Amino acid sequence: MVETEPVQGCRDFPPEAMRCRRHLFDVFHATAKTFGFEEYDAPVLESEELYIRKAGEEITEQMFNFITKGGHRVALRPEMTPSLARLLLGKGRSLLLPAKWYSIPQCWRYERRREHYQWNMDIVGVKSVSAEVELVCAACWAMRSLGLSSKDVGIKVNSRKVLQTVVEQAGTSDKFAPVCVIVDKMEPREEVEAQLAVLGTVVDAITTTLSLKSIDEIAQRVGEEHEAVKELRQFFEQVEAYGYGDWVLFDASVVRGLAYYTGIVFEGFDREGKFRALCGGGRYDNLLTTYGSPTPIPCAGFGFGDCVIVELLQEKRLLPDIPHVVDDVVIPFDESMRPHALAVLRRLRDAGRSADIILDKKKVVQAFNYADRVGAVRAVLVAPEEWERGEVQVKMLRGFAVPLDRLV
Amino acid sequence: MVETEPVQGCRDFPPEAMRCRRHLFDVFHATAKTFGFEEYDAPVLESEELYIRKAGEEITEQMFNFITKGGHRVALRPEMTPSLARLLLGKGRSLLLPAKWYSIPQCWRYERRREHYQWNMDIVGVKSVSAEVELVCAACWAMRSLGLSSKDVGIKVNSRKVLQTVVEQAGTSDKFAPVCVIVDKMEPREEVEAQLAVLGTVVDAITTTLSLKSIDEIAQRVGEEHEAVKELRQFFEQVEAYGYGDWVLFDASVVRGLAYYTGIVFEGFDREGKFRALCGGGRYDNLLTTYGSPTPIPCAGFGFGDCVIVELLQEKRLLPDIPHVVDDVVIPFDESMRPHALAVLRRLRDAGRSADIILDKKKVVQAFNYADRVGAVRAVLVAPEEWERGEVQVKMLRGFAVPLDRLV
Ligand SMILES: N[C@@H](Cc1c[nH]c[nH+]1)C(=O)O
Ligand SMILES: N[C@@H](Cc1c[nH]c[nH+]1)C(=O)O
Ligand SMILES: NCc1cccc(Br)c1
Ligand SMILES: NCc1cccc(Br)c1
Repeated sequence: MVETEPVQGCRDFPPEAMRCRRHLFDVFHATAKTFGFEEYDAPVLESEELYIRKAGEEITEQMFNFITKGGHRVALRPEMTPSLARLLLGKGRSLLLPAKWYSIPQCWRYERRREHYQWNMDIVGVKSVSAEVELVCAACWAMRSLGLSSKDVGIKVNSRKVLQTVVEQAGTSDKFAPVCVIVDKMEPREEVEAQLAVLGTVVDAITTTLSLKSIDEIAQRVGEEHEAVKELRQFFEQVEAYGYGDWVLFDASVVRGLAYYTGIVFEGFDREGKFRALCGGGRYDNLLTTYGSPTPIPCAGFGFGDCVIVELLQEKRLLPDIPHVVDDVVIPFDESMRPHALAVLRRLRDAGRSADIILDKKKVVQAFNYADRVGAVRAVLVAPEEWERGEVQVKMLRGFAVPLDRLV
Repeated sequence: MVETEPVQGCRDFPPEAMRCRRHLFDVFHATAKTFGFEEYDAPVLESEELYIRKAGEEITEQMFNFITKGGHRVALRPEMTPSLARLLLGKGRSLLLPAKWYSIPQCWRYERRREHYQWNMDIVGVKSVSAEVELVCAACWAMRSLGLSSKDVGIKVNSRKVLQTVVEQAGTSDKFAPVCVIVDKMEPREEVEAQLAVLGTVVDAITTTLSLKSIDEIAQRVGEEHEAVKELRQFFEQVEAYGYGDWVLFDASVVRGLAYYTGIVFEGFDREGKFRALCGGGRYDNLLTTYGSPTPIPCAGFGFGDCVIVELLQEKRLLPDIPHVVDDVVIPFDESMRPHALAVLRRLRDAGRSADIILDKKKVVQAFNYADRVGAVRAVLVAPEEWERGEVQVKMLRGFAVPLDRLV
């Protein structure tokens, strides 16, 4: 007998589980459309070269890679952002900016779960913090659409520019990304301190700034007109004006684990402190330059996974099982009525209704039970006596003779 | 500079191409919902064991497989049906039958294109040809929804039971699947004859039956009540009653390339003879038994690829480029108006409209051009003078002061 379990670390989505996923994805798509983003996609299989960043990232450490028979280094994508950039770089001057692009790719890792889906939202060609404002509002909107409130979740926001200063002022920029990657692990002090020491006083200044509790305190240490300060202030003013001020807050400890973030960074969290980050992202104004773009392309975006949000929605009782539904179930009284019932099935579907016909041979009561089990709104019985009168029998599930034309 | 081209044999879907794909997929989903099918999914990565069928199929010959670091034999799925069966077998007695399940998986091959998406539709637990009738009507419905008519396309239908008789009557059933696989290649007689000879008179009887031009001729060679004859007659009567008689026809040469088909088989084709099969499928009543099910589970279904249909739709001029659209573009008169414009953006989106706000700093005329480029129905200018009167300026793209409450 074949193994019924899926491959290690991978999920099956039979109809029940698929409905839950579709509930979530419908929100990702609806939110993207509400915010004017355009859908895109790219292959799950990409060249391994795309992810060679040399900053010790967890994402590139845990890569699901292999070699083709042709001897090429490939990987199932651990994230989408490099694929986006490849696509953007491929378009070059032909791409109208600004561009707002989204996708919901399955991404992969190897080490526990080995795959997840991850809603991606990115804004390309916008220098100002309005990009990050929109991105954060979009994540909040998705969560609000799922039934969560600002009492359940928030988005913590910071800028890597603050720390950038401090790293630079201690005397080599090529260690900044590695530094962010390390400092990302902060929530074991002994471990993180030691990691920085391996990378080559400045550790104390890093730790201090991370623990600064407000923007005013940041301004005291970098002036009220440091790059980060004006941008964060503008960011918060704009989110407030959009009406999502209760969802967002400053946290100097947020850097994210990815090498390529240059500016504002953010992550979503549950206000009970029970789950990992709901989503995360930021600005990455240099990535396209590192890929070989002749002109710097400003970019910002986030990823929003399909696992943590579901855990949280389950905890909050916001994922009721919503059963399957169909508008009509057409029941032939017996097999002699099947051709007639097919003609009725056609009419109903032509009118835009979802409809089944009883496919096997079964008695009316068992047909009706079937209708109830599949969540039919209406059972339509096609019987000899009614048919002669140009009618069927209709019965609402959530009896009466009805003429054919009046069914729709 | 990074390679901008996707990995060999794989497609990128920037927004333009993604719109075309979504046009198609929307039809696959809409048709599935109209026909009462339930969505499911499973991992693209499956155990290689799932596809070890030993019948010389092209599908298993051209498999995109590899070995994990853990030393397990895995593959990116070449088709979905084995994954379905694994899922069905895993559920066992807990699954309500009949079940109608669909998916739109990306499937893979290695040899030219290496991936495609393939709409899958399967009906489980229905012994009678009503299953095949519904499946074929669903494929026709999808094609009609895409703008094609019965003058553009048809579905050729046959039963492997006819040939089964002839193979059996020549004296070993374990060669039947291999025989179908070979005979599938018929449209080079020298090649096909020779292939059968390698497998071990009976070749002449096989070729003759394949060339029988009608069901009446089949009935002459197997009697008017052979299994296949009554089932094909019933099949055609039912499709006729549903109103799709002009879409379907008998063709004794259709066997399909897959080992597991036992009964009716079918494939879609363009009536100009320009393209490969649009779709294909049939009944496979024994697959679940070969996987170890203690009770035989009747099954039928088809796959419908995303490549040939697009070629045909392009030929027929049925794939116009449909540009991006958004309902509103909100334009701050200048940066002082950005907070106010964000409040307006919120209102519009709250009402279910799709809306952008100009994110960068730009003059009104360039903002308006942007609005036109992204396919805005309406431009909403948020200016100082109007705002004081509790209004914005609205202008339809496909000017006037409008009070805030009246925008939605
Ligand atoms: N790729 C990032 C999220 C992101 C998308 N765009 C920008 N950032 C991640 O996986 O966490
Ligand atoms: N798996 C078959 C189609 C199919 C789905 N269900 C039954 N048949 C193919 O790839 O051609
Ligand atoms: N934490 C990032 C990640 C990346 C790919 C797959 C999974 Br599951 C998780
Ligand atoms: N012809 C079957 C097939 C299977 C997987 C991928 C492609 Br492209 C084609």
